[PDB]
Formats: sequence, structure tokens, C-alpha cells
Amino acid sequence: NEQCSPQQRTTRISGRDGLCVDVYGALTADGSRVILYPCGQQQNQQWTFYPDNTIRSLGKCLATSALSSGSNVVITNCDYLRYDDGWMVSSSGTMMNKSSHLVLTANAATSRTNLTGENNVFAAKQAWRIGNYVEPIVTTIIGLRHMCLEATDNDTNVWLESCVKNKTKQYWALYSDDTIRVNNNRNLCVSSSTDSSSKLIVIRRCDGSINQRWVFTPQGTISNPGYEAVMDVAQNDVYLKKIVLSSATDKGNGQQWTVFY
Amino acid sequence: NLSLSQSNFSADTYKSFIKNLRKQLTIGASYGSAGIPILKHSVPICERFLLVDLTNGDNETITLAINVEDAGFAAYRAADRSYFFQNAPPIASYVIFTDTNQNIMNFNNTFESIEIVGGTTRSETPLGIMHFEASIFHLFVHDENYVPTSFLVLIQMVLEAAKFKFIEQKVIHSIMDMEDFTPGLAMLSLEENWTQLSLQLQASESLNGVFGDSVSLYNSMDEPIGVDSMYYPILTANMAFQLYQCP
Ligand SMILES: *[C@@H]1O[C@H](CO)[C@@H](O[C@@H]2O[C@H](CO)[C@@H](O[C@@H]3O[C@H](CO)[C@@H](O)[C@H](O)[C@@H]3O[C@@H]3OC[C@@H](O)[C@H](O)[C@H]3O)[C@H](O)[C@H]2NC(C)=O)[C@H](O[C@@H]2O[C@@H](C)[C@@H](O)[C@@H](O)[C@@H]2O)[C@H]1NC(C)=O
Ligand SMILES: *[C@@H]1O[C@H](CO)[C@@H](O[C@@H]2O[C@H](CO)[C@@H](O)[C@H](O)[C@H]2NC(C)=O)[C@H](O)[C@H]1NC(C)=O
Ligand SMILES: *[C@@H]1O[C@H](CO)[C@@H](O)[C@H](O)[C@H]1NC(C)=O
Ligand SMILES: OC[C@H]1O[C@H](O)[C@H](O)[C@@H](O)[C@H]1O
Repeated sequence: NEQCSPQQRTTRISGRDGLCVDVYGALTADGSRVILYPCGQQQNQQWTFYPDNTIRSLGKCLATSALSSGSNVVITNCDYLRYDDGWMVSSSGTMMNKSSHLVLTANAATSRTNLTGENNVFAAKQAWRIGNYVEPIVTTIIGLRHMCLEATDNDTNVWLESCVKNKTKQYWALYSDDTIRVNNNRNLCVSSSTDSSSKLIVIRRCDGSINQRWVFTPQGTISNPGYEAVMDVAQNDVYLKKIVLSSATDKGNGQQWTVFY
Repeated sequence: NLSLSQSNFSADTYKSFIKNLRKQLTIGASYGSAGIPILKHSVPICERFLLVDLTNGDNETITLAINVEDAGFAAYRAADRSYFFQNAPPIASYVIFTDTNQNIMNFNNTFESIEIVGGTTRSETPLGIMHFEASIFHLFVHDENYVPTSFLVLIQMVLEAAKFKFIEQKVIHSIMDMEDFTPGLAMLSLEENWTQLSLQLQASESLNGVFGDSVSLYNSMDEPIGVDSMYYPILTANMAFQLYQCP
């Protein structure tokens, strides 16, 4: 089956705030930098993947420019990277230089922001969707007792309520940066607690942090990989109106979730 | 045998059923980067079938044989009678429903074949508890003019829901709303592409999670979403297991 060994594929890479990985001005010189930029059909947002672990736009290779954190990711001649292992993408969308362990990162959300190779901390600003379809995915999120997450208290809290199809606040926009956004106000992100004395999951202004990065795992959990923990119904009791961050256990059903889209 | 009865068909019960069905089917499953279990393959015919019992509003019961390689029905028993798709593994007769009066249905276990023979499509075939109930009845007596749509119903309500949480959830929403439904583009596009998604996922290993080909999955607003990699929650948090496709 030659289908099992695809020779290449051309796609986009979208990340923070739904913006795209873009070679600035489509410049083709060795070391021409990659940036955040609104998604479109332009050649310099087109990334071709290969079995050799190279990611290419404009015939050249996505790369780091430095062994230490803080420097731009660029495109360079692919011949230069002839003896390097290249990129590895984790199943959560972390794009990592195999050798240096540095990861594709967006230190700000605005258009034209320089992408840099940074130390991995599982922030949302380090989370990428590799894929031609770059739009947020609108969904309901179904948990315990078949109830829906609802955004509450003027979009400041979140908990389970009986699912209602019309209901605006039960709709969630799943961004390419692994954020879970209030559909109706996409500046607002579902966030793990910032007060250490609480585990309460809440809604806050999107900021690219570890607290706002979520992963829908094949095993039915909603994971925050940075905090090695998962979204959970407090005490397996939906009537407590509280969703917390917990270690992954099989003791109840409160760590099980479904996406309905 | 794993069991779902009409007399005890809540959302929770249905959910346990589908959950336990996935577990059983995925015993010995292999795993890739995606983490979605891949069904066993080249399984000896003596081990290839998993039996499930469905019971309707009469206290009446059929036992369906699921091929653990492809999560499809091969055959079923009703009392002293059994029925095999002509599609079935050709030795299945010697292994399942041995002392019954075995019969061959003159069609394959595929939606295409079933829709041609019955003259009716999934889009126009309702799904719900009483359709589940009645489908079982029609199969028990083997009333030939209802057998195809009965399969459309049961395949989707048992096997395709096992394949896809989305579909599981349509059946849950149906149970709780006390509302029948017909599948839309969203559900059908998953059914259509089970095989292709399995292939792309397994092939994606050699391209950092990226598919050799895009797959169109509709949402509930009938908008197409091109899934050309492993990085879509609508795939990853939906497809519960895959057909074995690549070494
Ligand atoms: C997004 O990426 C772009 C592309 O790299 C950044 O543009 C550049 O900014 C550099 C400074 O951070 C410039 O380097 C300097 O150039 C002047 C010119 O002589 C020099 O006086 C400076 O000392 C420095 O020269 C370097 O000195 C240190 C040495 O180690 C090094 O070898 C020297 O090159 C660079 O020329 C400039 N390039 C371009 C194409 O504009 C951009 O940097 C941000 O904007 C630039 C224009 C400048 O304002 C920077 O200070 C500012 O950080 C970067 N954007 C951001 C937000 O970081
Ligand atoms: C991944 O990171 C490593 C280490 O920073 C990069 O390796 C260097 O690559 C340059 C250009 O080929 C060489 O001139 C250096 O000698 C290499 N240094 C080391 C420590 O190996 C590598 O190029 C990066 N690859 C990608 C695809 O980003
Ligand atoms: C049934 O499947 C076979 C291959 O197994 C195919 O040749 C044939 O077209 C199908 N026939 C029917 C009865 O639809
Ligand atoms: O200024 C940035 C901008 O430059 C050009 O317009 C390119 O076509 C865009 O893709 C983008 O990189």
C-alpha cells in the first residue's frame, strides 16, 4: 500500500489567536524570518511536509536560528540541514526541534509577530494546528450527566447545565492554539486557576498561557499538558457548579468529555 | 454476551453498552502516535466474532455477530434460525450459530448494498429507541421487506456509534429529547470516511501527523471541514477506533 507511505503533503499551520505561520513578505533569502499573519492562500503560508522531517515553504526549510532560546525561526536552504534530524510534532501540536528541543512559539498574538524558538512550557502560544482548515471549530462540550458546559456569570465562570440547542453560552470555539473560547466573545478563554489556593477552572482574557491550553485526548479527557492534569467535575457532582483541574484518575466519570459540533 | 434491552434503554445504559462494546472490540488493539486504538487483524476465524444480544419490547432477542476486524455485522441468530450476509467470511458458518437453521441474505453488510436492496437510504430512515425496538422485531421474524432498513438502523445505532462519539451522542440526544432523527451530513460523512480516516491516521506517522489526503467531515450546520492531519478535535475526540491499514 503506497498510500501508507505518502511522499509529501502541503498544508497550512495555524496557531495563536487563529493566525498563520507565514514567511514575512515571502522573502526567499537564507534566514528570512517566519511570523504570525492572518491566514490566506498565499504561497508563503503553505507548508509542505516530507518523510525527512522537513517543513517547507517557498522551496526552503523551516528552522531554528540558534541553539539557545529567544531567536527567530526562519527558512533556510534545506541542503544546510542535510545532517540534522529536523522537526517532531507532538500529538498536542507542539512543534519541536528534535535536536535542540526548542519549540515554535509566538511571544505575542498580533499580526507580524516574530516566531521564535523557545523552551517548551506547554503554553497556548506554543500550540499549533497543522492543517489547511484554520477556522475555529464551534462546538458544545458535553460532560457528566450528559450536560453541557455553559459560560456563566457574565462570562467569568463555567459549569455544567442541561443542554439546550439554542443556548448561546453553551457554544465554544476551539482555536488552533488549543484554546477553548467563548463562542460569542472570542477574547475570552477557558483557563485553569491562577490563584494557587483554588483548582477552579474559570474564563479569563486570552493570554497565550499554560492555563488556557487544552487538549482533547483520544481517551475522552480534556487535558492541560503543562499542568499534567485534566478538567473534572468537582466531587463528581454537577450541582456543585464547579469544574476543577485534577490528576487523571478512573474513580468517577467526571473526567470524561465529548465534543458535539 | 454483551446486552442492550428495550426495557432498560436509558442514556446511561446505552452509554455503558457502547463503552463496553468499544472495550471488547479493542482488546489486543495496536496503537500509534494518535492514540486511537487500531482493531486487530488477520485474526483466526474461531476468534473473529464478538456476540451481542439485543432485546425488544416483546421479551425477544437476537444475537448479532460482529467481526472484530472491521466492527461490521457478519450474521445474526433468532431462536433456532440464523442469517449470514453473503459478504461474511466464508468459513463463518462453521464457527458461529452452528446448531441453527442457517440462511444467506442475498446482499452485503455494506450500506451501499443494503440501500440498493431495500430501496431506501439512511437519510430517510429514522433512528430512535422505537426504531431500535422495531428493527429488532423485524429481524427476529425475518420479514424480508423490513430486513434492510432494520440493518440501517441497528448498524448505525450500535456499530457506527461505537466507531464515533459524535454518533453515540446523537443517539443520546435522541434518548433524552424523546425525539427520533435521521442522520445528516455530519453523521453520514463519518460513516462514509471511517475507513479512509483509519488509513490516513496510520499513514500520517511518516509525515509528522499529516495526512496524504484530506477528508471532508461536515458539521451540524452542514459546513465541510477538511481534516488533513491528526490535529482536529472533531476526529481525535470522536473516532474511538480504527480499521487496521498500515504496517
Ligand atoms: C522581528 O524580526 C526582525 C528581523 O530580525 C527584527 O528586525 C531587526 O532588529 C535587529 C535588532 O533587534 C537589528 O539588528 C541591529 O541593527 C542595527 C543596525 O546597524 C544595529 O545598530 C543594532 O545594534 C543591531 O545590530 C546588531 O547588533 C547586535 C549583533 O549581535 C548583530 O549581529 C547586529 O546585527 C536588525 O538590523 C533588524 N533587521 C531588520 C530586517 O529590520 C525585529 O527587531 C525589532 O525591530 C527592528 C527593526 C528593531 O527595531 C529591533 O530593535 C526590534 O527588536 C523583530 N521584532 C521584534 C519586535 O523583535
Ligand atoms: C535544530 O536545532 C539544531 C541545534 O540548534 C540546529 O543545528 C545547527 O544547525 C546549523 C545549520 O545547519 C549548523 O550550522 C550548526 O552547526 C548546528 N548546531 C548543532 C548544535 O547541531 C538545527 O539546524 C535545527 N534544525 C531545525 C530543522 O530547526
Ligand atoms: C459484495 O461484495 C463483493 C466483494 O466482497 C463485491 O464483489 C460485490 O459487488 C458485492 N455484491 C453485492 C451482493 O452487493
Ligand atoms: O507584511 C507581511 C506580509 O507580507 C506580504 O504581504 C505577504 O504576501 C504576506 O503573506 C505577509 O507576509
